[PDB]
Amino acid sequence: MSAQFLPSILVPLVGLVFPAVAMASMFLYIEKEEI
Amino acid sequence: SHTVKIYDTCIGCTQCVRACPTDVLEMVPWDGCKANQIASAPRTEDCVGCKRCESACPTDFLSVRVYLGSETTRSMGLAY
Amino acid sequence: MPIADYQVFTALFLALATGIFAVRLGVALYK
Amino acid sequence: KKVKIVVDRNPVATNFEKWAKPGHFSRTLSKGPTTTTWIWNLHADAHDFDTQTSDLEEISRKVFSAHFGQLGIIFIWLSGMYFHGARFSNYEAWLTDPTHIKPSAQVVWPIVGQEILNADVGGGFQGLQITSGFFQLWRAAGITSELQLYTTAIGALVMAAAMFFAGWFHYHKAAPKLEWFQNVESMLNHHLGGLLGLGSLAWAGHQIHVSLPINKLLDAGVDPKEIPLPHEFTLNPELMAQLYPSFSKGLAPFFTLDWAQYSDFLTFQGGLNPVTGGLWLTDTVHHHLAIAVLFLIAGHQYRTNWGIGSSLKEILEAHKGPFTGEGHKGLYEILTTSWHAQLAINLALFGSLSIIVAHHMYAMPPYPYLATDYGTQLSLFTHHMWIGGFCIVGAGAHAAIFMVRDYDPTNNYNNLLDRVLRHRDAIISHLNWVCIFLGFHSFGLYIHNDTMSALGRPQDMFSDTAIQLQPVFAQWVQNTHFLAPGFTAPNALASTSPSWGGDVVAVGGKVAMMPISLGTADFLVHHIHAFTIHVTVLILLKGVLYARSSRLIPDKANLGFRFPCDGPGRGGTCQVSAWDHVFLGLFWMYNSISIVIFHFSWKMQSDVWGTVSANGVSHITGGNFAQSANTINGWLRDFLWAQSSQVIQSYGSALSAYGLIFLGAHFVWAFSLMFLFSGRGYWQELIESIVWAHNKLKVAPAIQPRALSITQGRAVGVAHYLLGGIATTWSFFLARILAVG
Amino acid sequence: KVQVVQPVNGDPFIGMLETPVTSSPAIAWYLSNLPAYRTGVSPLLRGVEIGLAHGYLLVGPFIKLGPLRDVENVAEIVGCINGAATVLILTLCLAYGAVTFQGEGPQVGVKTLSGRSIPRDPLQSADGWNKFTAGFAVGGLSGAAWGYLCTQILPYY
Amino acid sequence: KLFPKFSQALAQDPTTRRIWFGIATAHDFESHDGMTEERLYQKIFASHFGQLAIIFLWTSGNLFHVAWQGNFEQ
Amino acid sequence: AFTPPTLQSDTPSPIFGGSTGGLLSQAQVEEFHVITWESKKEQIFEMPTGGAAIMRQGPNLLKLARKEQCLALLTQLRTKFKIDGYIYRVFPNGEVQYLHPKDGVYPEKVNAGRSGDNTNMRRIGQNKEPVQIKFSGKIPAEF
Amino acid sequence: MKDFTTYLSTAPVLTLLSVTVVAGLLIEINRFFPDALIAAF
Amino acid sequence: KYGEESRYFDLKDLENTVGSWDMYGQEDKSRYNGLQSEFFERAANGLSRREYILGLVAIGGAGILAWGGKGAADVRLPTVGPQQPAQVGPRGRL
Ligand code: CLA
Ligand code: CLA
Ligand code: CLA
Ligand code: CLA
Ligand SMILES: CCCCCCCCCCCCCCCC(=O)OC[C@H](COP(=O)(O)OC[C@@H](O)CO)OC(=O)CCCCCCCCCCCCCCC
Ligand code: SF4
Ligand code: SF4
Repeated sequence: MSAQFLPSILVPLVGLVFPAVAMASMFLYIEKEEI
Repeated sequence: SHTVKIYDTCIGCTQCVRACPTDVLEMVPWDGCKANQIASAPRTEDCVGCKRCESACPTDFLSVRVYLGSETTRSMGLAY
Repeated sequence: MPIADYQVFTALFLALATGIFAVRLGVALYK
Repeated sequence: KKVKIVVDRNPVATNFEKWAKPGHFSRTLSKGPTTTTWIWNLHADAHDFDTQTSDLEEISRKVFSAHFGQLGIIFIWLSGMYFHGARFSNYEAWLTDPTHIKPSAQVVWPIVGQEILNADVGGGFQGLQITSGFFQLWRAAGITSELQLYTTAIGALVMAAAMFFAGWFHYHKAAPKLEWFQNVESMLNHHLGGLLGLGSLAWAGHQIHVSLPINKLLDAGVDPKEIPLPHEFTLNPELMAQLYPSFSKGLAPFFTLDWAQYSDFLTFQGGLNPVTGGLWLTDTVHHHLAIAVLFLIAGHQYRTNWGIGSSLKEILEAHKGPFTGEGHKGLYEILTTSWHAQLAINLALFGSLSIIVAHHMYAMPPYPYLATDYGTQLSLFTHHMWIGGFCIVGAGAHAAIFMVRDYDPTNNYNNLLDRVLRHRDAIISHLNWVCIFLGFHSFGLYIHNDTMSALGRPQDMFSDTAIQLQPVFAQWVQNTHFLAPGFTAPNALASTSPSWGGDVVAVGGKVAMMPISLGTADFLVHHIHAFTIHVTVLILLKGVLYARSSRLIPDKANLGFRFPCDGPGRGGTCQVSAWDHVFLGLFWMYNSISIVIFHFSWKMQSDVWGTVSANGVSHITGGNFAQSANTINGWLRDFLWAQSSQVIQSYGSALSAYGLIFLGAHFVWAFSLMFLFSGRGYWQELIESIVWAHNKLKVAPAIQPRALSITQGRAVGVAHYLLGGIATTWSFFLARILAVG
Repeated sequence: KVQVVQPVNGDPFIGMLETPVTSSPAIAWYLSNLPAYRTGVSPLLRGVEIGLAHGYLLVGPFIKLGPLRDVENVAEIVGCINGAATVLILTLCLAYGAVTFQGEGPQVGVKTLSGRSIPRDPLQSADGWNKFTAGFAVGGLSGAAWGYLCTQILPYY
Repeated sequence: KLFPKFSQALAQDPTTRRIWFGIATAHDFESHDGMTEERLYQKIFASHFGQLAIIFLWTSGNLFHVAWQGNFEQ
Repeated sequence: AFTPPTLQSDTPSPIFGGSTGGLLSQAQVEEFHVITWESKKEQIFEMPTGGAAIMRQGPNLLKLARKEQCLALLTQLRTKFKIDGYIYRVFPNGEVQYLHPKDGVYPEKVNAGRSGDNTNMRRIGQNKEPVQIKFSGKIPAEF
Repeated sequence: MKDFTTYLSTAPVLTLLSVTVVAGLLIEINRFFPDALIAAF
Repeated sequence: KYGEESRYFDLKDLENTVGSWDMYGQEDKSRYNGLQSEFFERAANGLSRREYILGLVAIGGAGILAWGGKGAADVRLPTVGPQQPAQVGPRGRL
């Protein structure tokens, strides 16, 4: 496939960075007291 | 905080009041039944929703109804 | 003729723009 | 004061007046069957004597008579077993060839092609292969002939009639008073020595004068029809001396304290008999004599009508320490006035004993030609395991019942029960944590192995080849037992069981017993067993400890022991009673026992049972347990899928019945799901529509049909779930073992 | 005649009991001398100590059980793994601090077992948790770094 | 404790249920606080547009993955 | 002529050895309840939190978490020892609010002078249809 | 005697006796007329 | 609480009647050495702000991407390594 390096960067981004960021943001938002 | 309602079909048997485990209902004077008393729910904030009052009502249909609504620290029966 | 790397990069950029439009629609729906 | 026989004359009249009035025992069942719920309530409270009356004397009398009736039923069952073994069996032929003829004691009639179930067991006989082990028991007892079995069956019928008469006599003629039942000291003294001790001594006597000579001749090789009759050995010291020379001296050595002379028939060898594959009958005789003496001595500790003896109340009240405040005070009053507490203790120890029996019986086969009978071994082990599990769950249920009805705070102040009830939160929280830790470190290991195997990384698994989890403690104990003879047991010629190690004991070309090596798979399965047992204990203990009150419901005791809930308030109180805790504990017990029996079956088929061909041992499954039991996929494929081919291919043969039940059980189990995932409202409304249809045609019944109560729905669901699962395992086990054993 | 189990601070209507496991003199001293129970010590220093200990004890597991445990470069890979774990539990501490401390309220006072009034732990504050979280990062990363050095040094190992 | 922006009653729940029910009742626009018929229809219309865009993106992703790492030509 | 009786802090508590089912951290930041009764003798009773306590001869005070626990204890005292008690609600700030015997007369007995709160003058089936009150944060029972 | 006959007339006793009689009749029908796949008259 | 006898309730000392005790806390400012404490508080100077401390966590996110694009290949991960031959399939397929 063209640009074999792309999956090695996108898979961890969508499975590790994006989920951690999304969970942290959701946790901080669902307990804001004043949204 | 559940919604407790009393209807004119009540006969004033006072069974629902005795069956309440959180003291939510009480008997007040009335003139629509032979007992000359009607049930009331002045402290609905303390109602947990056990529906014990409905299991004791002998009228058909029930004269006392509990509609579960927004849950609070008291309605959920939480001691922690 | 397999797709080249530049094509993948262009597709990813267009997807980024589409995602921006999607987040804008989501924000509008939240309001 | 003073233990005596106190009885009331003619308390209940004998007539059929109450037989025509169903529901006479209950006061709430007097308004008649207005709805169908009355019919179910009639059976759900038939044996709940605590509700039928408030007098403890009447309850005790009812329990005594019920016990007599149960004894009569058991005697009828025993009589049927002996009669079938004497008229519809091949026991006589099996005696001449116990290694090739398969025991059979049931014959079916030819009605709708079912005669195919009459298998060719052997000895010119056709019937159903039995796995109860009655043939081995009878052989160990020296039955030899079928006339003796018929005589035993008739005697059992007479005993059943005597038991029923005893129950009727003690309930309608001479009913014991309450003070008679509360004689725990006298009851224990009689049950220890007069029952267990005397029974063991009598059995030892029979074994000495009947089992030893007949079995010795059978083992040496003599036709069963040529062996002398039991009375010819019991009343003739000359022949018995010909078989056992120590008998030429009579009873003189016993009274002169020169017991060594009796070493020929009172040995302490060990291991198993190489001819029959079972324990040495002389060793069993010595064991029974020793335990009989021990029990007889133990039956003299409690005080009765004389000064000598100990007092249960005095001993209990004297055991108090700094960590338990008052101690065991009040326990005597609880165990002498509450039948449920005694039932709980007895059921717990009784079930534990049944489990111990299953273990000791497969480890050390006590009957001749029993170890080589793989079907009988597996059947006995599984049956006793299930009985033990059920009894334990019942023990928890009755403990909760006592805590709900017979508990009295004024009598249990600062004692063991009160202190336990005052810190139930800590107990439950710690048990919950240990259950979670065990579940993780036990099941997650299997999941990790599955993931590694699927990812192509077998070197990262928890196996004997990669990360090893050797059970060093179990292996050490096993080797210690193997080295016990001549060291920590000088008078022992061999170990208790060949499983500890040593040579292979094979009978008739089949392995009767051999060392059982423990590896990583054994470690994993043992931790799985510990985890399941802990979860079951957590459920039962939580129900017993919170049966009275809880933070959610402070007056749970007022609602009773068996109630569906406390409404949808507080988020939901569904299944909050103790009965519901027992309902869930039943499922967890089923899961635990199922895993236990699966482990036993696979381990014996892969590392014990097999054939000897002068070149090694050819196990049934080839030893795939040590390399596949570390993953769930291995259990599903190498055990469930591989061993199920025997039951799914039994159609058209004698084992076809096992193939039918195997499916039928699968149905019942699934049927249970209907009652487990549903509610009462849906069925009540559906019944309303059906009732309208009936009313439209003037065929509506007066006994208003009602949906099963919430508690009844749960009971039906759990009963069907366990029946289906247990029957499925039963059919699978029996078909597999009867086709490859 | 001695009763080693007493109600918590003599009050028998509080969901707690005093046992030789909770009220033991040595156990109480050791538990009270931990960095978490230091009302008078700066939260940053306590966080540094906690992070150092946790980061150091967190290398071992991956060293002897990681996917690359059978390779000479296992120590480095594990040092990085512990650093990642420390950073993860770091963001966990930050999220907990941002959610827990976001408002103020006239809370009830705090006293000792004897009845001596003491101020609330500064760690239970918006700025107190932030300082504690920052110290945990420096200490946690340092502990993981020291874990790799110990592998290279330590003549026995 | 005010995440269920569409349900003021759920926001007052001090238990974890507030979060649970806060996600299971997000699409029940008719039961949200201060909801009218016009706003309900407009929200549904916009949600339909979002769903259509999601379907188009899914199809585009399938095509892109087949053309990038597949063997369609072979 | 009834006035809510004030809560005396000098009332001794029943003899109890302690338990893990007592007050937690909710009573420090939310609220708790107090039940005070009068006993004619020192006797053993069952506590709603588990275990057995001994009520002294005279005034007794017991602090619990939920109001249901206090009411359950009161029910036990009324149906077992024929003892009448009073329940109060205490907040962390220090406010005491009278509860259960609101007007000195038990709720099961009519007192003539109470509030007839939540009492509809219709039948259960005479409520408004759910479609007639759509787009309104109210149930048919509140009309 | 009246009470005994009344007990024998109860729903469970009558149900078991009726089921036993029906099962016995069917078993004997299949014993004397076996393998009746169709109604050959 | 004024628990001088059997009274565990006190409105004037309601703080002690709700079990609000530290149990193990102890205030003491004499422990960590001044020279070592200064070093650590100095190292974690500006890292006490939510935005700045999150930045340190963001570095971990960059390391994750760095591992996939470089770290995974340097540890010779099987997924980033090569492949050997292949199979045909059940029938005449590929
Ligand atoms: C819904 C369609 C869809 C789906 C299910 C997938 C799924 C996948 N993609 Mg892909 N992708 C898509 C669309 C999709 N893609 C489109 C339209 C493009 C063109 C720009 C790409 C370009 C792309 C590349 C370059 C790569 C992947 C890769 C992957 C694989 C790993 C995911 C990853 O980390 O990459 C990240 C994916 C992206 C950065 C772009 C995807 C954006 C889509 C459209 C978001 C859709 C969100 C959805 C509609 C809303 C659902 C809600 C949900 C988020 C909770 C994975 C199997 C990687 C791979 O090949 O693995 C070996 C890889 O390197 N995709
Ligand atoms: C013909 C003899 C006879 C007669 C006329 C009576 C008559 C009476 N008995 Mg009695 N009893 C008898 C024998 C008799 N009994 C025997 C032998 C025992 C010892 C077990 C008892 C023990 C006994 C007790 C403990 C009690 C009575 C009671 C009673 C009175 C009402 C209960 C009743 O009978 O309901 C009807 C009972 C039945 C119709 C049968 C009961 C169910 C049987 C035993 C089940 C057998 C199991 C069977 C194998 C099926 C299980 C498996 C199956 C699923 C295949 C009644 C006047 C009760 C009483 O006094 O009322 C307060 C009382 O509690 N009896
Ligand atoms: C040496 C005296 C003796 C013996 C042998 C027994 C034996 C037995 N008792 Mg018993 N008991 C005794 C003394 C004795 N008891 C005394 C002194 C008291 C008063 C404190 C009691 C009070 C008592 C109660 C309350 C109960 C028993 C029960 C039982 C049976 C338990 C069933 C079992 O698992 O055993 C195995 C079963 C057998 C071995 C069946 C064979 C039965 C033979 C005939 C033994 C009969 C022994 C008997 C005492 C002989 C005297 C009776 C005579 C007047 C005809 C069992 C047969 C329980 C029971 O099931 O009720 C029947 C039960 O509920 N006992
Ligand atoms: C010595 C053993 C023993 C004894 C004497 C008792 C005695 C008692 N139990 Mg108990 N129990 C036991 C063991 C025992 N139990 C065990 C082992 C368990 C675990 C399963 C339980 C769990 C249990 C519960 C949960 C409850 C009791 C209850 C009771 C009381 C009322 C029983 C009753 O009349 O209900 C009626 C009896 C029946 C309806 C018999 C039905 C038999 C089952 C449902 C059918 C099973 C099928 C069978 C295996 C055959 C299948 C073939 C089929 C296809 C035909 C009673 C005093 C009840 C109670 O309220 O206590 C006060 C209560 O709810 N028990
Ligand atoms: C693997 C062992 C299998 C058992 C599981 C152990 C886990 C259970 C842990 C729960 C502990 C709860 C504490 C209760 C606290 C408690 O009960 O109060 C303390 C208790 C009370 O004793 P008293 O002084 O009151 O004694 C007066 C008594 O007569 C009245 O109870 O004394 C004990 O210490 C009991 C021992 C508990 C510890 C049991 C462990 C025993 C070790 C056995 C080791 C076996 C293997 C090694 C052999 C070589
Ligand atoms: S639902 Fe329960 S708490 Fe509410 S009024 Fe009825 S009985 Fe009282
Ligand atoms: S139970 Fe029903 S009839 Fe009786 S007082 Fe209450 S509402 Fe009226």
